[PDB]
Amino acid sequence: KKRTAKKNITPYQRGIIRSLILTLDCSEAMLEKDLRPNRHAMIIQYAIDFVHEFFDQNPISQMGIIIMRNGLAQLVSQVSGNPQDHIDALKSIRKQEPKGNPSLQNALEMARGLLLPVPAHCTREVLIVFGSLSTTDPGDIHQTIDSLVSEKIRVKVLGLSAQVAICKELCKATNYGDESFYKILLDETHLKELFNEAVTPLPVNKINKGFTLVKMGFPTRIFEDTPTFCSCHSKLVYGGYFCPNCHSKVCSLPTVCPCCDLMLILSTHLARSYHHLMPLKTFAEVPTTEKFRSEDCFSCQSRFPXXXXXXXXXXXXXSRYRCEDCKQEFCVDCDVFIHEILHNCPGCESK
Amino acid sequence: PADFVPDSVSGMFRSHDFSYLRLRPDHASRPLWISPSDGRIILESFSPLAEQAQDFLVTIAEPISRPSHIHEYKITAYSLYAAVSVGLETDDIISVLDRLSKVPVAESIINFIKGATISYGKVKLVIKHNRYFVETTQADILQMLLNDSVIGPLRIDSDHQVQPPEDVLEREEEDDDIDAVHSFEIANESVEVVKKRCQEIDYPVLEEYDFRNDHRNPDLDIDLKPSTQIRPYQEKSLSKMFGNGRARSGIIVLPCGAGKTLVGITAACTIKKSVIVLCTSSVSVMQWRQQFLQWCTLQPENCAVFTSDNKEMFQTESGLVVSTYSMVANTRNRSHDSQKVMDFLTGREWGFIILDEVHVVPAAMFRRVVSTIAAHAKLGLTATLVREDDKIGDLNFLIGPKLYEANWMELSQKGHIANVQCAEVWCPMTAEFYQEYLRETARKRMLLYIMNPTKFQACQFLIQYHERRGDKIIVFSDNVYALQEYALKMGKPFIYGSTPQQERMNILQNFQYNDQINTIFLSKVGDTSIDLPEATCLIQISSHYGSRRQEAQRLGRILRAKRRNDEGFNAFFYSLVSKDTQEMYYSTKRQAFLVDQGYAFKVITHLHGMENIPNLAYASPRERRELLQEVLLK
Amino acid sequence: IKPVFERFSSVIITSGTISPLDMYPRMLNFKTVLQKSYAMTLAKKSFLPMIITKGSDQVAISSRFEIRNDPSIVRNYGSMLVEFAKITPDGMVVFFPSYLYMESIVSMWQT
Ligand SMILES: [Zn+2]
Ligand SMILES: [Zn+2]
Ligand SMILES: [Zn+2]
Ligand SMILES: [Zn+2]
Repeated sequence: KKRTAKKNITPYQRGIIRSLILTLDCSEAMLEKDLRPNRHAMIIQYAIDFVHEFFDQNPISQMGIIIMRNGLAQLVSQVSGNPQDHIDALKSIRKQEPKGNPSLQNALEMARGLLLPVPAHCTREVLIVFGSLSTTDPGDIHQTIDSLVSEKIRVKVLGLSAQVAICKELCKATNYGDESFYKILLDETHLKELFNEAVTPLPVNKINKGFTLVKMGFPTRIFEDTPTFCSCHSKLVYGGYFCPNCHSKVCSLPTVCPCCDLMLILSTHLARSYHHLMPLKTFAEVPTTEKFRSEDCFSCQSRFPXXXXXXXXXXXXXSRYRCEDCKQEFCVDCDVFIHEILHNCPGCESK
Repeated sequence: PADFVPDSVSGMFRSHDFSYLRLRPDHASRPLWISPSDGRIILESFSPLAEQAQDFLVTIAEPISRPSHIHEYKITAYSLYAAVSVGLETDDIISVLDRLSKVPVAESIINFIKGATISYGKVKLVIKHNRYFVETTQADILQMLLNDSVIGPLRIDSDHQVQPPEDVLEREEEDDDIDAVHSFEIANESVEVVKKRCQEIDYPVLEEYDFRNDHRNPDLDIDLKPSTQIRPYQEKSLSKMFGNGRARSGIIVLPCGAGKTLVGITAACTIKKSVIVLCTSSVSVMQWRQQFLQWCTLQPENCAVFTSDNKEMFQTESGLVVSTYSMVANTRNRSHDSQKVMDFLTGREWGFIILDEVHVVPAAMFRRVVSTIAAHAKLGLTATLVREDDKIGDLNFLIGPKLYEANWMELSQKGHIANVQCAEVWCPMTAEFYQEYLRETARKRMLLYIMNPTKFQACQFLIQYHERRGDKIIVFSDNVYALQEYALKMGKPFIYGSTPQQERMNILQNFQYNDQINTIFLSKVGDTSIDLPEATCLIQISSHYGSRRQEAQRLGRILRAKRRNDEGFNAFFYSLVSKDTQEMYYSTKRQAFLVDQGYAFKVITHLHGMENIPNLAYASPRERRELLQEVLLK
Repeated sequence: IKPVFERFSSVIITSGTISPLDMYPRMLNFKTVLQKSYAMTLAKKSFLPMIITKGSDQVAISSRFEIRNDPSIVRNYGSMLVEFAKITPDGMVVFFPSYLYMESIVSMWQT
């Protein structure tokens, strides 16, 4: 009675430097009382969460937002590295209400040309939030399907608690013909995890492609406050940074330089990918009796592990999630939180 | 003996003893908390079975409250008859929820529940020839039938009838008790004496309505067309009485002002056979047939109205009858145009009878109408569940089982009357009003405190609010001059006491068809009996309103239904009552009964622009003194 | 079938619809060897057989009443049908008992 992936085929190329513009539906379909306020308002509530988390888990990526109203698609946020512009946009969109019907193809092409300026290293991907059962297409979608795949842009979409075969085909078509990207929801928490699994990069098996090196520099913080003066926005900045090359007083931003146009990053964003890059194997729950290890947690101090021949209480299980590489145990609360937040296996860290 | 003994089981068994009594140990493993000795059922958020529970408890018992965490319970011995109308597995209700109910169930309540549920339900009622017949659910029914004298006066000694059993069924016995026993035919006049003894002898019987036994072989064609209207709570509550396809004449306390006629024109035309529609009085019924039926399917030329003074199409109406209780069976049938109608009502089959707020009238006139006609079905669209024709033999069981009661939150919230709003505006009093409160000491000040112009000011916003919000306005004010003293103030084509119709017909063709006119009103003559028009905003003023049975009638009726969910409160209500007055008690007593039955009651004494609205005519307290020389004279 | 019965012994007949497998031996007056039906070995439902005797009105609804229209049954059917169009995905077919009956219901539903 366990719901776990048999193995995690992460080990190599994933989607790290990302250029995702998720597309929403703003139609009468999103207006209906499927979720407690409705689809859209709860979704807008739900959608807000991922934005910062996307920028949290993937600060090395850029993102804009497009919606679809009354049989027409409408971009609503610029592709940027700052959540706030995207964040503040949804607040109006929260106070805005979905209307009419969505135009899939309008979103198809508006986003398609939107991703044209994206560089090769920045990985192009799109995700869709759809509620209806039909589209509004000014032309041959399969042509656009052909156009997108010719652009080599894999895509995952998540419709509502239903299936669309072409959308099932589209996620298939976008993703090298591999259909694992039309997963749909059945519950709000089951919807919540969709956000939770979305922040992850996307390794399956990347074809041997041109791999590009990157050159940039770190920024240097400005100290004075009374000297308030800004260049990237022509403002007065009571504290900022300096480009490694153009050497411009720049406000706090891990984004690209505005003068010689180079990426400015200190350290934090880099190691975020690292634990993503090489994660650990799950701490294996050691057996109730075949383990016979120390009656305590390893990461934490959880002296209770079972119940010791207590009829079924001990025959239930043994909170003995043991990392295999370290051969050291961990309490489930510790072990799950470890794999949840910080891989950093102390048993493997200690050597 | 003839007093209403079996009707009032609801709300019983409310007691407990701390020091002496004991507690059901199951509370710890007890998701729910039902108290039989206390009469309530506290199924809070811990009680998750409110879906089935509300389905079962609503039928079995009464809802004490509607808390967000969980509603409340009322000991519904009448709900025992209501649960008797359900008939599901009895143990599951006591047992399946009993696990949730941590404390044990009430034993005396259980003994009462045994008496209430099936105890008063097995006397005798045989079925004869596609109708009720001379038999019994129990042999005592036959033995009492063997002793039947008043019942025996009008029965066919044949076990049943084909044409008589179709017609005589000595009247419609299609509401007879437990069948599957040998019967004897029932004649074609007078089951009144059959049910006369049952009032005094108390035959406690399990009944039903054999709906298809209302064959009514001659089908007097009706217009089953979508000209008439319907909203979803009907096709639930109607479906409650419709049953599974085969429409059963059931008992439905239907407020006139809930799509009442909408129920009928669906139902009646559904029978597509000879129907009788019936309202109070020849003058009163006239308004009733008028203002809904022609946008609806009905045309006046066929729904004939008699008085014995209005010689109309009796024995010749190609259409059905809309009738007047006054005309039908009363001493003042002092001529013959009404007389031959019954002769025709005996002469012609009748598959449907419509009853409207007959709680106004004693059954003396009413049971007179039912003593010869020999119909097939009836329908009492009741106004108040406590009435003067609901004796031990209730009208709740002559048409059919219970199917509709005071639960609009489950029913009316289907978009039919969704987002039901009740508000009690407490207008602060002024010196002159209170000096009037100081002045006299009688119920004539009912005229001298209804006169509040700030109440008009608050209502004037509601006018302008629903001038713009697109909500339908109803103002309940039986006044005449003060209405005109405010009809001049408010400024729309005015409906007044003793209005000639066509202007109101223009005013209501400015209500169903036009929008430049944005207000209407009700007096003591329109009500009654006008078919209450579209409603998204109600204003009510009178609160003494003899009787409370009329008030419990007045509650759901003055606020009509609305196929609406767009408005945040698809039926606004406003009880404009000047605070610190006599009717404050009455309006608050109304306010409790506003919140007693589930109507979403509230209070807004801080109106949205109470004074900001224009035409503040007579606003100044000296102005409130200037004209006060008039109202005191009332 | 008798000459084709006569000409050969090895003959194979199959169907996913044939029920019961005994009328046809009665009908075509022949003896088979194995009269057996196979069941779908599915660990999942994959199809919901639904008998709508009662509509939203809970009316026993039928096509045997007439070859004509009665909105009590028909408009109930029309109201019943439309809710599927919203929820169902691409792919939904109806099967009338008769083409003339098919057209009969079409025009008024169009109306
Ligand atoms: Zn700046
Ligand atoms: Zn620079
Ligand atoms: Zn631990
Ligand atoms: Zn480890």
